[PDB]
Amino acid sequence: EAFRWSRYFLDELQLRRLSVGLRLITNPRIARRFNGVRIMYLTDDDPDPD
Amino acid sequence: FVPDVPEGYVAVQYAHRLFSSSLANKRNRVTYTHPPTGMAYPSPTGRPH
Repeated sequence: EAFRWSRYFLDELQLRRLSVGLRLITNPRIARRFNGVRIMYLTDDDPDPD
Repeated sequence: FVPDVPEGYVAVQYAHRLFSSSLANKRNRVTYTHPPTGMAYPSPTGRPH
């Protein structure tokens, strides 16, 4: 029975914490690597990062 | 060859009265007022023809 599948050859327990990491890895707050820049040409007055 | 001036452009007789020094977004942009219709335009870019 241990044999039918095999998870991935990972402890039955660590897989469980792993349930959390994919979650942590997707959480907006940790995405800080945006894709595209927009070029144009305005005047930096009242710079609001957003 | 003197580049003539387009249609838009307005005639403004320069004078000291126009260019005040006002505040806009911190900084004291040297606003130009444009007689025709009072509208101080701090930043050089975007004044009005």
